[PDB]
Amino acid sequence: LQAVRLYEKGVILGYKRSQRNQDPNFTLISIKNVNTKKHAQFYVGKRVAYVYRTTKHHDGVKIKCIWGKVCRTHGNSGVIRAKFKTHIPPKAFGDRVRILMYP
Amino acid sequence: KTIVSTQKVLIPEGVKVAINARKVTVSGKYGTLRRSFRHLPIDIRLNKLKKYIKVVMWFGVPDSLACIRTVCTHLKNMFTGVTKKFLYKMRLVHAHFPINSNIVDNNTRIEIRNYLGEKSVRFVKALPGVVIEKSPNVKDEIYVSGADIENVSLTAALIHQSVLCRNKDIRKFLDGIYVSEVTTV
Amino acid sequence: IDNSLNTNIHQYHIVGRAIPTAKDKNPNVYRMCIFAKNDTNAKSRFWYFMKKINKLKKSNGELLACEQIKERFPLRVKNYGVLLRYDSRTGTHNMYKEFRDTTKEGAIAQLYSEMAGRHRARASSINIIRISEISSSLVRRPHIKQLLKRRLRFPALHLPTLQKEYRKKFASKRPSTYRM
Amino acid sequence: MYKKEYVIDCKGHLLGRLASLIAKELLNGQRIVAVRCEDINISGSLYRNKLKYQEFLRLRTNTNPKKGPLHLREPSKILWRCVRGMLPHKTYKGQLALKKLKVCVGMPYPYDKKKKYVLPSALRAFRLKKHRRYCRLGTLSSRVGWNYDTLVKKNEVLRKQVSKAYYKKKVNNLNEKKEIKTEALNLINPEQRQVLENFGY
Amino acid sequence: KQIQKKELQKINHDYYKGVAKAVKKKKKREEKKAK
Amino acid sequence: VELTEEEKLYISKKNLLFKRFVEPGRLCLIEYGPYAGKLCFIVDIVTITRVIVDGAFITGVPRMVIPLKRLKLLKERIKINKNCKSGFLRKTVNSTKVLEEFNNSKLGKKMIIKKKRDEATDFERFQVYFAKRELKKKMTTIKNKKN
Amino acid sequence: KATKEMLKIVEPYVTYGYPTLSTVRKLLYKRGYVRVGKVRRYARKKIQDNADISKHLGKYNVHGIEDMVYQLYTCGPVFKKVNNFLWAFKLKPPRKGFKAKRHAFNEPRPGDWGNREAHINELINRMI
RNA sequence: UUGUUUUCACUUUCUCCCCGCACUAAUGUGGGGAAAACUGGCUUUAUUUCUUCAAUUAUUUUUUUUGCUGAGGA
RNA sequence: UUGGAUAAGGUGCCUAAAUAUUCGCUCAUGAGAUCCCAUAAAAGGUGUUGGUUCAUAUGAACUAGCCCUGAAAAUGGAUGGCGCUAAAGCGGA
Repeated sequence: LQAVRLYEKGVILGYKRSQRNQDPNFTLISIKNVNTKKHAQFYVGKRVAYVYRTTKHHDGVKIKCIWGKVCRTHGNSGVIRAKFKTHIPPKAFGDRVRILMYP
Repeated sequence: KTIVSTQKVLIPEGVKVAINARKVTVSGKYGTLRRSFRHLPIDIRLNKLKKYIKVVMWFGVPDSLACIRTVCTHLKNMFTGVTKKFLYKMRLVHAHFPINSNIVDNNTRIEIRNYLGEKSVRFVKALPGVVIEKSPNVKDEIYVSGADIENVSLTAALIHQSVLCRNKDIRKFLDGIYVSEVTTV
Repeated sequence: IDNSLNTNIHQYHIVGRAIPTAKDKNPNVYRMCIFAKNDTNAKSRFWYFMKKINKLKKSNGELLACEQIKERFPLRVKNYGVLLRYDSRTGTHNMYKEFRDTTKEGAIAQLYSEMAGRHRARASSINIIRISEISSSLVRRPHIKQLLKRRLRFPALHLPTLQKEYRKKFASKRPSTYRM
Repeated sequence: MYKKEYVIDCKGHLLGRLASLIAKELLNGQRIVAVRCEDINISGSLYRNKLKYQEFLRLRTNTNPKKGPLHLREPSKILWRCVRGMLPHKTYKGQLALKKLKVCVGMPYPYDKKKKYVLPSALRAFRLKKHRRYCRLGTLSSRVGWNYDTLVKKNEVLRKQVSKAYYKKKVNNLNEKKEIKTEALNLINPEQRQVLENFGY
Repeated sequence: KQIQKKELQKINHDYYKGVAKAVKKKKKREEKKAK
Repeated sequence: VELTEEEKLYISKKNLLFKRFVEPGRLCLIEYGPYAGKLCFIVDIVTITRVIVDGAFITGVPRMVIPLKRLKLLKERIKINKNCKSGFLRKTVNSTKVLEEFNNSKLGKKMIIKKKRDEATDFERFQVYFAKRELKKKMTTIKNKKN
Repeated sequence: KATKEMLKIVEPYVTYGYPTLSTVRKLLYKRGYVRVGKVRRYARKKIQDNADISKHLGKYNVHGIEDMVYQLYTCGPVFKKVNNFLWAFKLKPPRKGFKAKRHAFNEPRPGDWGNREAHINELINRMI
C-alpha cells in the first residue's frame, strides 16, 4: 500500500575483523538475496543507510540515520564490506540496514 | 571392483511374486511372504509370465557385495522352504537322566526337566508359526519344521543354549541338546 | 574451459647435449621426454634423472634448442603406457600403469592422487617411466576392459551438487534422491 | 535470517550440523524455534553415543555436584546445550543469541500451523552414507533417563491425524480455487490472458 | 605455411621414431635379461 | 523364434526403478559449474566419475570432460557412429530435431517460463501485476456468484 | 659465474627468473625509481622525466628510459650505470598470493623459492 | 657396429546370419562367420557469419561498474 | 594514520574466510585430527587397493596405507570446546 520500499534489506554483522582483532573502519553487511561474490559485486556504488531510533527527540524527530556505502565484497558468500561516515556502534550488530538503489 | 553385480534367480514354479519398495510380496502354498531388507542397497528386476527374480546391487564394492549373495541364496531358499517345509534333525541328549518334557499349550511354551536333577522350572521359546515337536518314531527326537529358513533355524538355534549346567567337563560330561542334519517334508 | 577441473601440463622437448670437452671432443647428443607441472619443473626432473642415471648435471650440461610440441589432436581418446616406482616408509616397490583420460597431459595426474590416497606416497617419492602406448584387450586390471566395451550403462546414484547460488539454507520440504 | 522467526523441523537432522547452522543464524540475529528435537539423528552407533553420554554423566564437580555440569537429559535440552557450545555464551551478545533460541519435543500449540523449514545441509539422507551407523536422539535420551519418549510419540500421532484431516480439507479448497481460475481466465480480456499465459500464470 | 608445417611434421616424427626405437631397444634388453 | 505381444507389454509394465539410459547419444544440461545452463550431447563414458558431454554447434557448446557429479542429462538420443565426428554431429541433430521434444516436459516448460520471467522488463512486470489484478477481480465476483 | 654462484647461496630466500621485454618495461615505467643526488647522497626519485637520466648517463649516451630499457633487457655494454642507477624495486605482495615461501618452486609440492626462469613474469606483473 | 626397410592386428556400425535359439542390462546377449565403410582418415576445389577458428606463450590496444586519496599554492 | 594486497596460518560454529571443487582411504564397544608439542614399542593381521613373486580364470607366500589388539592411575576433563563419519578425519590436487 503506502511506504514504498525501493531498497534492499541488509543485516549488520560484526566489523571487518580477524580472530581476536577488529578493524572498525569497515563493517560486514549481509544482503537479503545475495549469496555469491559475483552477485555481491553488483552492489558497489550503492549507498547504505543505517536508520535507528533514539529515546528522545534530536531535531524534532526520534529517528537518526548514519550514512555509508559498500566498498567491496567480503568472502565469496555475498557478504560486503561497508564504510560509514562514523563507525557503526557494536550495539547495532544484527540490526537492519538499507542498501539503497541509488546511485 | 566393478559396477553391476547381480544374480538371476530361478523362481520356483510353485510360487508367484511381486515387488514394491524393496518389500517383496510373494504367495506360495502355505502362505504369503514379505520382509524388511531396508538395511541394504537393493534393486529388483522382475517378470511373471517369464518369471525369475533378479536382485541387483549397483556399484557394489566387495565389503557389501556379500549382502547380495546372502539374500540371493536366502530368498531362493525362502520360497522352497515355504513350499516344502524345512526339517532339521535335533536329538534331546542325556547321559544320566532321560529328559522330562512338559509340552504345555500347543507347541507354545515348551518345558525342559530331568536335566541334572535340579527339579526346577525352565522354558525357552521359539518362533510363532514354527513347530519343534516330538517325533513319535523315537522319544529322544524332536523334529523341527517350518516355512522360512530363519523360521526353521532360530527354532533350532535358541534351544542348544537354554539349560546349560555348571562345573562339569564337556570333554567327558557329554550333556547337550544336539542338532545334526537337515531334511524336508 | 573449467579451471577448477584442469591440470596445468603442456608438451615440451628441449634439445641439447652434455658439455663437449677437450677430453671428449664430440660427446653424443641425447634425449628424454617427461611431463610435470611446468617446463622448469620438467627441466629440474630431467637433470635429476641425468645425475642419477649418468654422470652429468647442470654444471656440465648445456643445450642448443627448445620447442613445445603439442599432440596431434588434443581432444582424442587415448590409451597410453607408463610404469611406476615409489618408495614407502620401509622399502621400494614398482609396477606399471595405464589410465584413461583425453590425452597425455592429464594421464599422469590421476595416478598421483591414487597413490597419495592409497599408499600415502608423496609426489617426491614416485618415479614414472617410459611413456608409450598400450593396447585395449591387453589390460590386466579389473576396470579398464569395460571402458571400451561395445555397450555399457550404469544408473545415476548421484547425490546432487548445485550452484552456491541455489544452495539455499532453509528448504521448504525435504529433497529426494532420484532426480532425472 | 530476514524472518520474524524460523521454525525448524529437527526430524532426520544431524545434531552437530544442525547446531552449527542454528548457532550461526542466532549470532546473526535470527530467532529459531526447533521442534521435534527427539527425532534428531546422530552419526555413529547408538551404543557409541551411549558411551559418550555416560562419559559425560560421570563428569561432575567432586567438591559439590550441585555446581557441576548439569546433564539435561531431554533431547531438546541436549540440542540447546550443543548449540550453546557453538556460540560465545559468556558474552552479552552470545547470551542474547542463546536466549533467541527455543527448543521443543514434538510440536507444541503455536507450531501446529506455521511452516516448518528444513536445512538440507544437515539432513541424514544427504550427509550420511546409507551403509553407516546412526542413532536417534530420542532413543539415546530414553536410554540415559528421559522416559518421556512414548508420550511424545503418542502426542505426535494425534498431531499427525489432525494435520492429515486439515491438509485433506486444504487440498479440496486449493483444487476448487484452481477450477474457479479456469473460467476466471477465459472470461478475462485477451491482452491480459496472453500475458498471463506467456508468463506462466 | 603448408611447407613449414610439413617440416615441423618431419622434425616431430623424427622424435616419435626416436622414442619408438628407444622403447624397442629397452624392451629387447629387458627380454634378453628376463631369464 | 520370438514372443510378440507379451514381450512388448510386460517390458512396458516392468516399471523399473531407474531410467534415462546413459548410452552415448543422449543430451544433457549441466547442473554445477560455469556451464550450468548449456546443453551437451553425451559422447562416451571414460570412468565411473568422469563422462564426456558435447552439445551440437547449433547450441554452440563443445566436446568436454565433466564429472558425473555435476550432471542432469537429457532423455533424448541420437544414433551417431562411435567415430562420428563434428561433420555428422551437426547433421544428426537437425535430422531429428532432438531438442524440441524436451521443452514440452514439465521441467523444461518451467525452466523456459523462469528464464523469460527473469528477462521480463519493468513494464511487462506491471502488465503481469495488472492481469493478475483483473483475474483476481473476476475470481472474487464469480466466487460470490457460485453461492 | 660470480653472480650465479653468489645467488646460489641465497637461493632458498629468493625467487628469480627471466624478465622479458614487456615485464622490464612495466617495471621501469610504473615501479622505476632513480638515485638522483650526488655521490652517496642519492635521494630516491621516480623517473617522471628524462632529465636526471640524461644528467647521470647522458654524457655516457644512455639518456632516456627508451635507451635504458634497451640496456636492461639486452644485457648491453652498460649495466654498472643502469642497474646501479636504479633504486631497488619496492614491490607489492602478489595479488593472488604465494604458494609456499617455505618450499622450492622445483619441488613437486607447491613452493616458491628458486629459479622460476620464464615463470617470473606473471609473478612480477602480479606483484606490480 | 646404427640407420633402413619388410611381416600381422587393429577400427565404425541400429548391417545380417547361425547355435544357446530370448540365454540380452536394450529395441538383444555369450560364441562362430559373411556386410559396407551410412564411421573414419587421406588429396583437392571457392568460401569460414551454416558451423568451429580453441589453449598456452610472446607482442599490443581498449572496455563495464566502482572503493579510497587531493599534499601543494610556484 | 587512510586505503590496497599478502606472509605464517586457516575457511562447520566458537572465529574473519569453502558445510568449496576434485580423487582415493578409514568405522574404531576408548577412531583421528597443524613443526617445536605435550609419549608409545616389540609382536600379531585371507577387510581395501595397487601391488610383487612364482605354481595350472586356477593357490599361496610376501609386501604396505588405513583400522584393530598389544594400550592400566588416582578431584571430573579435554584434537582448545562443541561436535564431526556423502568428515568438520587421513593422503593429494
